[PDB]
Amino acid sequence: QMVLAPGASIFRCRQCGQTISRRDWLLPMGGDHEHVVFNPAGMIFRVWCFSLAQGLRLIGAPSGEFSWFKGYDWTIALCGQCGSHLGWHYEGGSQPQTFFGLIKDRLAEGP
Ligand SMILES: O=C1CC[C@H](n2c3ccccc3c3ccccc32)C(=O)N1
Ligand SMILES: [Zn+2]
Repeated sequence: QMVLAPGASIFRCRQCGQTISRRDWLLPMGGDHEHVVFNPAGMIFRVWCFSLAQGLRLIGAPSGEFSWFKGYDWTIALCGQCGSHLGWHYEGGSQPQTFFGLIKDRLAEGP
């Protein structure tokens, strides 16, 4: 027997294994799921956009300050299990209304 199922379709927190998202939810915001972005202190992040995610904990009220995505406010997204910073939740825009910009290098891909 073999298991017949995708090998790299689920994204989990690299630190604790919490289920976070799926390859099926990758979202090409501005024509690419991948964005290389800088914050006000010059830190460069590599963000992957997903339409849906789970297992996160969103901290604080939304902010538009230095938002990387036009029309969206952001909230910090932690791993709800281990508290690792996994990226940001975006809300208040359109097509879609909400989505997640996740730090790709803090996720592990698997079956
Ligand atoms: O869309 C976004 C998400 C937040 C991000 N970002 C940081 C990301 C990491 C650490 C600090 C900050 C920070 C502080 C003030 C305003 C935005 C900030 C940013 O630039 N844009
Ligand atoms: Zn975690």
